[PDB]
Amino acid sequence: EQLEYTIEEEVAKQTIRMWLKKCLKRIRAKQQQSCSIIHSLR
Amino acid sequence: FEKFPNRPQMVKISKLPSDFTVPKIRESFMKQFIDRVFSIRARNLLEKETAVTKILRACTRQRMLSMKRKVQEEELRENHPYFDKPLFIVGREHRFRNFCRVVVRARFH
Amino acid sequence: RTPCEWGMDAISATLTFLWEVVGYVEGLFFKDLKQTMKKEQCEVKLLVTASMPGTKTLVVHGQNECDIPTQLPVHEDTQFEALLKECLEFFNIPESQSTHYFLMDKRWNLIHYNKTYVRDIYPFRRSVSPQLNLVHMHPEKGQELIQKQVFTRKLEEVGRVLFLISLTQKIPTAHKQSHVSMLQEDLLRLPSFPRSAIDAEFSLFSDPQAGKELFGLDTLQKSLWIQLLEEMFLGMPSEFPWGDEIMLFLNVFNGALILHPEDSALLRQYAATVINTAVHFNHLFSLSGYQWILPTMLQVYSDYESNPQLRQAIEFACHQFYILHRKPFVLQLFASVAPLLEFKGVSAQCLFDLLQSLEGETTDILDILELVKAEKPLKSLDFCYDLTFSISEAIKLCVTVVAYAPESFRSLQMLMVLEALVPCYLQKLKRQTSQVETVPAAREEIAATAALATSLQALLYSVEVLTRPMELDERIAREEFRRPRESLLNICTEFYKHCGPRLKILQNLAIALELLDVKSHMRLAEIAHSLLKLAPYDTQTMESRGLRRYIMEMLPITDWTAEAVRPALILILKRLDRMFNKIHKMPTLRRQVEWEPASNLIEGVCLTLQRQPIISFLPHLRSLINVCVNLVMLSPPLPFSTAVVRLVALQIQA
Repeated sequence: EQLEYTIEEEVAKQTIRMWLKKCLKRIRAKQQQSCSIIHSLR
Repeated sequence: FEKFPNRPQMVKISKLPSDFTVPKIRESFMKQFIDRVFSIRARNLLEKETAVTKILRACTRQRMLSMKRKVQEEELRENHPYFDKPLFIVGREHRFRNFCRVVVRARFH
Repeated sequence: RTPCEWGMDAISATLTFLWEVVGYVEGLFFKDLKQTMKKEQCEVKLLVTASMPGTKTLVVHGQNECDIPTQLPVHEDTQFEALLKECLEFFNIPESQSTHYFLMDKRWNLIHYNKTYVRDIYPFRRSVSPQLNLVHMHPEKGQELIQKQVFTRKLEEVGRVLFLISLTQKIPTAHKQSHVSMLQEDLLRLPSFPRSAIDAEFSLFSDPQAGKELFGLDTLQKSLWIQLLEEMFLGMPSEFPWGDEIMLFLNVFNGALILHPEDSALLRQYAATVINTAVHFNHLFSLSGYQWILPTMLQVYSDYESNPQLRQAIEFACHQFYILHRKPFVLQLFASVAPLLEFKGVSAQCLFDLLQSLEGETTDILDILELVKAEKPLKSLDFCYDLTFSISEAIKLCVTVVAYAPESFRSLQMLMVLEALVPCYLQKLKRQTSQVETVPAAREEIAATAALATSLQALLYSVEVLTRPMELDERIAREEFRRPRESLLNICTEFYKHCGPRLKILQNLAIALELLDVKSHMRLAEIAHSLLKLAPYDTQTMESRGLRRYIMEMLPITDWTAEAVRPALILILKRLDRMFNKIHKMPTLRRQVEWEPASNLIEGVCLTLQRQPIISFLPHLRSLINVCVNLVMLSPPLPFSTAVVRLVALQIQA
């Protein structure tokens, strides 16, 4: 039962991780372009 | 064995005068023992720090280097003179006993 | 989790009080607490027995914004000092402006102390490394902030210790043992238990502004740690199988004593807890358990002679230790003190004073026994043994240990102890006779002298083994071979030289008994012979203080009138003859031979020849003279020639 519980929560957050990856991609792109802007400000 | 009185073995040395008392001390303890004005200085923080560092180094070295029935068994072995010695004459630490033990216990998809 | 300006302050405040609440929770068990905290990933802030692999690496930002940071590594034994040094090196900051920069965490508003381990502040090993900043500010403000934060964190740790103590105390007795057992295991699994319990911010105590408060917190924390360890020990079964790891716990006590020896309260607690542990682990401390505590106690005792309170406390503790474990305790004390004997170490006088204190009764100034959880009468732990001992008993014990295993390191240590102890005993006897001149004092002096003489005779009888004769390995071997012999010669020469003359003067008041029997003179002479046999090959044996003292300071004092004793002299004379014959035979040895000591040997020989002329008739000496004059002539320096000619003159006179 503890194994099945672990499996269930693990797979739930394994689904969440895909949304996490996509949003991380978007925000990393935005922030990296902002860091390029700041580099230009150098 | 518990019925009989306790009488642990004691240290005895033969090559000594007769006027030497040879104080009373257990044999096991001796066996394991052999086998193994101004105070300004110490108040300084530097000396305390050095001592603490020495203690810590010793602790690190030690870390790197690293039931009731059995306790009763050794207690009985220590207290009584003839325990584990078969037939009272064989000798618990005799070479021939080692030979017998090795030959008897010899064993071998 | 959530960043906040007053987060750690709030945590400290909460911890200062949590341990009062914990005493009223009914079904709070260690296992459940551990599992819950681990699942919440905040066990470190609550349980001192928490192990968390710290961050492998750290990222630090510089003065400017979006400038190239640095990604430095973090090991298990790296402090913020090395990290800051690397930051300064990378950022090209002049050494003149090197005391204004500090590493701080802007997110958590933490200013990092130089000597605090990095892995402790960032135990979480996540995907994200902590972000630090190299911020410049006035050194005074940085030091003030560091002091404040370390004070708060010390309070946090004190609260944690209190929490654990309270939790341990308030649990059902039936479940106590297993709980405390687990409390041991976790502590052993910690990579940083002893350091966390012992290490102190020494560099901050020097600060006049805020050092006093830090030092007070330190002593409180140390006391609490000692209490916690005592509680853990007393919860265990009395026959727990201990290895060397016991030290990891016992050493913690020492860490306190070194830091706060002068604090009455802490000293009292330390003494009481050590007594409790000794009583609880009767079997362990009766066998090999005082080798961990005693050396530090002796060091403090010797280093604080001017503190009568501390001295009295230590004496009382040792008296209780004796009343408990009797002779094994004395033997372990001698073993523990042997490495530190000087003759930055424990002097023979400090040891003598400690034994003197043990010879009598000491009052409980501090009321240590109040804290002792045992029977107040405090009878002997072993039923085998109500008596008080003297230095004579200790001498007997040393002699017995030597006799049991003469060829052993422990025998060497016991010999050293005897060499350090005997002269003090003699001086004590002399003083006792001096202050009080009454007849019974004299009688006791004779009796003590006789007892000591018998003891040393037994020693010399039982040390027959050493009579046998015979690059770093060679050095070690020679050292081991010669040290016991030197120590025996020193002991017996000093004994004879002191007492012998004293016997006549003492007997003047109100039948002189031979201090050393003929057999013992022969034994000592053949010891000296065995030592001389190697003496030309090794310079250090030639320079041996004990050999020289024997040859030139005891041979003149022994009365060679007795034909029974004479062979002991004949052996030495024959060995000197053969030795010098060899020295003359091959110049190869003569090239590197040192003659300043040999002059002292000849000086001893002619000192004997002067003190008693009866020696001179025996033939074996004539040859020694002849070769000697031959050896003179390729020219020995003056100090040898003078001795030779003086010997010749004495012979002519005789």
